[PDB]
Amino acid sequence: KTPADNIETADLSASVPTRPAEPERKTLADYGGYPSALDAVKQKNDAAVAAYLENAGDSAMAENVRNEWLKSLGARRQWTLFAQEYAKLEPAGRAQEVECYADSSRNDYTRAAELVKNTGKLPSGCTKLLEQAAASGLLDGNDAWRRVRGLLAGRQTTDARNLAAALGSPFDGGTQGSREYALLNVIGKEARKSPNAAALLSEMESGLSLEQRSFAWGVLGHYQSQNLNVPAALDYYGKVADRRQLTDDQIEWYARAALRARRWDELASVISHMPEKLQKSPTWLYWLARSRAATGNTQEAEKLYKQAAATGRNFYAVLAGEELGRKIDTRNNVPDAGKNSVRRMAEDGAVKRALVLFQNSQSAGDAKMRRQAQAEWRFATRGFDEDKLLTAAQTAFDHGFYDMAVNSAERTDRKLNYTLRYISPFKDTVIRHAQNVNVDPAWVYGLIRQESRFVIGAQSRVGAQGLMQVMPATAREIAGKIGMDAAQLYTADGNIRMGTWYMADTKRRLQNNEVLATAGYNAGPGRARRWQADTPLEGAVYAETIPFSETRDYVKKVMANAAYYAALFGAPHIPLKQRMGIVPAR
Repeated sequence: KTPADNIETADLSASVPTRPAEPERKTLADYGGYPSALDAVKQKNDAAVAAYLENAGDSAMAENVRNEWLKSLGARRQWTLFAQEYAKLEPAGRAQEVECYADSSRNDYTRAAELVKNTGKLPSGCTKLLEQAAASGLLDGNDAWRRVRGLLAGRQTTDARNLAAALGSPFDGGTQGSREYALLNVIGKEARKSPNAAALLSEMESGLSLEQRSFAWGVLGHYQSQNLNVPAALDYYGKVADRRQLTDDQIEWYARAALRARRWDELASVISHMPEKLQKSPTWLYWLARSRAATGNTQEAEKLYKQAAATGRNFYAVLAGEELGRKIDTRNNVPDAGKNSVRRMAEDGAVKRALVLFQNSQSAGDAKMRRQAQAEWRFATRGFDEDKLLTAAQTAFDHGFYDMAVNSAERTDRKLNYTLRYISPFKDTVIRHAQNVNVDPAWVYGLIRQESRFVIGAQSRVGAQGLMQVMPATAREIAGKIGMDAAQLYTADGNIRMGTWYMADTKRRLQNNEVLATAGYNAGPGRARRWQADTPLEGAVYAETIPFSETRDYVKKVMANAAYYAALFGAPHIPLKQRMGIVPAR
C-alpha cells in the first residue's frame, strides 16, 4: 500500500542546551536565601549580597539580585565594585537602568539619543545619564526640551527641573526653562481640564515659541480626546503647528479622535507625522490601510493590510487578514516536539532549575516561589532558537507550567504551534460553566488566557484573583446574588463560576453586547457605558478609543484570543470583524 502513504517527512531540531545541572537541594537552598539577599540590597549590606552571590548557581535568582545590587551601587557611585559585578551579567540579562549607570560611569552617552525621545519617567540611572549628556551638550535640544515638557505634563516636576538646569536654563533662571515651567498654568494635570484652559492658552500664545504652543495645544487635545469630547479634541489638536512636538500618547490620541469622527484624511495625515516606530505598529498600519480604502486609494490599502497582517498573532493582524480575504488558520506549520527532545530539554540545568522551583511551589503552596520559577524559565529560554522554544513549550505543558508553555510558544515568529500558543486546560470545568450562562466558550478561554495565562493562583497587585481575575469586592457582590460564599473566589471551580456568571451579568447590563461586556469586566460597567457615543460605533473603533490603556489593550487581546480559540474549537466560523460588530449608541 498505497498512494496516500506517500507523505513527506518534517522535523524540528533535536538540539537542546546541556548547561550544567545542580541538585534540587542546591536550587532550594539558593531560593531560601533569595528574599534575604534582596533585603540586603535595600539595606545596603553589600557584604551580605556578595556572600549570597559568591556560590550561587548561574540562575535568575543571581541575575535578579546582581541587577538590583548594581542599581544600588550605581546610585552610590561604587564604581569599582559596580564594574566587577556588571561584567558578570549576560548582556541580555542586564537591566535597563544598570546599562545606563555602566555607560554614564564611562562617560559614554551613546544611548542618550534614543533615551531622550522618551517623554515619561525613566529609572534614576537613565534619568541621570540624560542629565549628564545635556550638561555636556550631547543632546539634541529639540528632543531635550520636548522631554522637559513631557515630564512637566506627567507630574515629574523634579526630573523636568533637573533636566532644564542641565540644559543651562533652570526653572528659576528667567530664561526658556522658566517659561516652560510657567506653562503649567495650562498644561498641569488639573489645569488642562479647566473650562478656561483653551482661553488662557489662546491669550498667551503670541508669547510662546512654536514648540511650546504645539505642545500645549497637544496637552489640551489629549485631555479632550481621552475624555471622549471628539469635536473639542479635534479643534485643539488642529491648532498644533508642529505635530512632531507631541508626545507619543498625545499623537496617538489625535489619531484616535480622527478615527472616532471617521475623518479619514485627517487620520492619514496624523499617522504620517508619527515616529516610524508608531507608523509600523499593527494599530497604525491597519488604520492607515482603512483610511486609504475609504479614500479610494485601493492598491495602497492592500499593501498596508499585508504589512499589518505580517505582524503576527494580534488583533489588528487578524483584521487586516480579513480585509485581504484571509481567514484565521490555526493549523500548525511545524511538527510536534519529539519526546526524546522534550526529556533532554528538561535535563538542561537552567530548565531543570525552573521546573524544580515550579514543582516545589505546587507541593509547598508557595506563590512567591512560583513567581521566581517563572523568572527562571524566562532566563533559561532566553536566546533559544524557534525549535528549542517549541520544545521547551511542550516541556512546560507536560509539567503543568501552563503560563510558561504559552510564554515559550509565543516567542517564535515563523514556526507556529497554535495548540501551545492557545492552550485550553480545564475544559471539564470552563465549558460547563460557560454553557450554564449561555456565553461563548471561546470568549471565556480568550479572557482567561489574557487574565491569568491559566495560572490558578494568579493575583494582581490590586488583588484580582485566580483564573478569571475577579476582584474580592466583586466576588462578594456575586456571592450575595448566586448563593455562594465569597471565599469560593479562591478555588478554581468557584472562580470559573463567578467569572463566567459575571461576564454574562455584565453583558446583560451593557445592552447584551460582547465588546462592552469585555470592557466592563475589566473597568466596570459604569466606565464601559460612559465610553459609548451617542451614535453607534464600529467595535474596533470603540476598542481603540477606550480611554484607559489597560482596558484598551485588554479588550483587543481578549477578542483576538477568542478568535483563535473559536478556530481551535471548530465552532462555525465568526470573523473577528463580526465578533467586534457594532457597539450601540447611548
